[PDB]
Amino acid sequence: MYIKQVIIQGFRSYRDQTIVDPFSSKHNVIVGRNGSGKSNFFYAIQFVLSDEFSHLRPEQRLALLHEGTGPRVISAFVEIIFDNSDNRLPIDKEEVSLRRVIGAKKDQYFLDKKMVTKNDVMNLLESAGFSRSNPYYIVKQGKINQMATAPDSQRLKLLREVIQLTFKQVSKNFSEVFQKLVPGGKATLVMKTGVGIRVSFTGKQGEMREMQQLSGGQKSLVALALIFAIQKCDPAPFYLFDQIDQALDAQHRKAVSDMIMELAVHAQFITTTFRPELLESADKFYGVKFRNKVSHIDVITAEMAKDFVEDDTT
Amino acid sequence: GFLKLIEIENFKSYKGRQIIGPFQRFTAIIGPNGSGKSNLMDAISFVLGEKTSNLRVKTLRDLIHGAPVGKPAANRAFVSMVYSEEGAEDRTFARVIVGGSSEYKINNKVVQLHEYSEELEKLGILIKARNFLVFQGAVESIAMKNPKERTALFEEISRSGELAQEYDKRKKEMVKAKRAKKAKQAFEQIKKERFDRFNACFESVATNIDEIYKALSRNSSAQAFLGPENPEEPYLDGINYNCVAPGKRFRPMDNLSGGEKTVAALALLFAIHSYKPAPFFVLDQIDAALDNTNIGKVANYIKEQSTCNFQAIVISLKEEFYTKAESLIGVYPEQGDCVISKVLTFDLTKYPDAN
Amino acid sequence: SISLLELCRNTNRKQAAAKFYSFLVLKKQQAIELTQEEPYSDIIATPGP
Ligand SMILES: Nc1ncnc2c1ncn2[C@@H]1O[C@H](COP(=O)(O)OP(=O)(O)OP(=O)(O)O)[C@@H](O)[C@H]1O
Ligand SMILES: Nc1ncnc2c1ncn2[C@@H]1O[C@H](COP(=O)(O)OP(=O)(O)OP(=O)(O)O)[C@@H](O)[C@H]1O
Ligand SMILES: [Mg+2]
Ligand SMILES: [Mg+2]
Repeated sequence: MYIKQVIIQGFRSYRDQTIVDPFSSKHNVIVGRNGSGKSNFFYAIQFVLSDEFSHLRPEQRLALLHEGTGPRVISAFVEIIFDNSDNRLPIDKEEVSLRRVIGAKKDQYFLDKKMVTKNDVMNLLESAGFSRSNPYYIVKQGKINQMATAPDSQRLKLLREVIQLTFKQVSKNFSEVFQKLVPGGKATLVMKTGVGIRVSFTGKQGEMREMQQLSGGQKSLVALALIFAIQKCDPAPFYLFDQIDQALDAQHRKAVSDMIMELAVHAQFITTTFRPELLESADKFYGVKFRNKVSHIDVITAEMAKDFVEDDTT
Repeated sequence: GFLKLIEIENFKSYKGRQIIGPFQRFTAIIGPNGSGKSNLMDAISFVLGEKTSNLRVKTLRDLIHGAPVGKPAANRAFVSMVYSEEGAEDRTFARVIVGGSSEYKINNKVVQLHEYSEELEKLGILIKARNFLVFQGAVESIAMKNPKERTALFEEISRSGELAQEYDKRKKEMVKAKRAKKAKQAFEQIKKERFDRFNACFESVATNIDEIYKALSRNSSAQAFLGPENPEEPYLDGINYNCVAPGKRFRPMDNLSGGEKTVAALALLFAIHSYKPAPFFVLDQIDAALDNTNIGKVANYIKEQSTCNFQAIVISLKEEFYTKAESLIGVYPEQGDCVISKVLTFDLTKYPDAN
Repeated sequence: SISLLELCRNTNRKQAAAKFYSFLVLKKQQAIELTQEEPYSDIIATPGP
């Protein structure tokens, strides 16, 4: 609901202390270089609020600790403290401390600075709007193009979770947000068992079609349009957009940046982009470096990020 | 070898008598979303006779221009390419779709699929190698194939699959072992033939990929090791693929950073070119997880190896990457009854170098 | 009505490619329509509806 602070200690790229200046209120873009630790930061953010990291064999979990300097780090520390100012969380604490501590065998939680088991967190996160069942609103790197072409069963399940009456107006919200993104588009949800997505763009007359046949860039637009429609109908905690616009053109990048600015007021949208188009719609930027096999996190001013991503820095 | 021109009529999202412009040693294609940019790559892969289900189409009936809208434009559609080498042997390949099926043409003559594939493989370009056609999502997928089928990839590129179907049963007719001895020395011949063919591909690609990736990253620390499991019979199980990044030690490939991982793919994509070099490589937004500080090295490698060894055409969006390309043909859409798409072609080598 | 190369005379590869890409992408919104006949030739800029 409000990503305020993040602390990382030897998770996957930041061996030593990496205390960060607390996040912005609306939007956050994390620019950086290749092999630096942007995704590992996003994976850390969703490491405490997404189930599908700790469900696997202790092999990817074992390699999930920083071993680049030799011996494995005893404590892989990731912490994000929330802000229940709007009383959305069941706990009525203005600054809720939430974190997961993982080591060689440890996988436990600390809540407001006390030890606790994994079993206590699903209820509080689901009551806070966190959808741990599916990787919704936490879109991974390069996955924004699979939500659009997903079969109608998955979309029906998504809308069911988000029940029988909170879909008619979701269709209208999707229509309005999609015409906002694409001036000529006329996509619309259709309810048959399954839900179809009659997508269109630049034709406006009879070009209604089926989702699979769309282009590889229109799919990202459709997927983020559905995400934003679900946001507008029912608020969600926040959004992690790791290279959300690596596939779509700059023309939509400006068209998604301005409208995410128009949407950033209600909820926080932590993102990551290498194109300067999306970073004009934030307040507190970021910069992730990779030196001497120990990455670092440091806030950078707007002109610094603009210079970093405007031209080659080789 | 390099393509000269492709004629497309009534194919996916394409209408009119338009013809694709000339191709050069390193020509890039750029444009907006929904403009049918991969549709050029779709045609280039279609004239090779695919399985017609990875082009976002079904049962090969909706490939017609604007077919999946309820009002198909027509029923007659075709895609044709030309090919040539040093000698001006302007061969021509073509495919036509009619009714619920398709026909194949070579130099404007109906040719069966057997002879079509036979003529294709004569240039070193295979029918199901899958080794130079990469899609939007394949770039991060071509770096992390399941090794169980990367072994199949190396086996089929090595011109060795034609005996695989007669390989395995040999083993099951050794277990029954007078006749047994002469069966025993009548078994290892195919074993060692497939063995040294697979190696002739394997150690060649492995000993060239390290230098390729070093040239790609221009760093001595970075390297790529390609080793099988059960080296005595390397072509049975998966072909383990690993790479050591400039800033990272030996680590599993599947958890590599998206920046280097694609580079690894490119290295591998530019390593299997060592054995049976394919005539041309098409890249469909390899610039997915690549930064401006790393697309430069890949672009420089493509420039130095695109006028000496092979040819490459790239789909890209990042301004830096397609700047280096000699030509910058583009694709743009247009309103109409359907979503019209057509190609606009310019040149850059006439213009002065970037300052 | 407005040509391309004569305004692209004194420019490097980077800026020329950038402005060509801009010219090609601005047509997606039917702002300016372009017609080509020879594969490597200039096209005048005629604004669309
Ligand atoms: N079966 C079809 N028949 C006709 N037109 C189609 C068909 N399927 C899609 N189209 C149209 O053509 C486009 C397909 O474009 P394509 O898949 O080649 O993407 P692209 O231009 O490479 O995009 P990007 O690289 O931005 O993702 C769709 O946006 C649609 O307008
Ligand atoms: N389990 C791990 N332990 C330690 N370091 C790792 C681990 N997995 C990946 N790394 C390294 O962490 C660094 C950061 O990679 P990261 O995950 O941030 O990349 P990405 O965000 O996908 O890609 P890019 O930053 O190039 O766009 C890389 O050098 C990578 O090799
Ligand atoms: Mg595409
Ligand atoms: Mg990344």
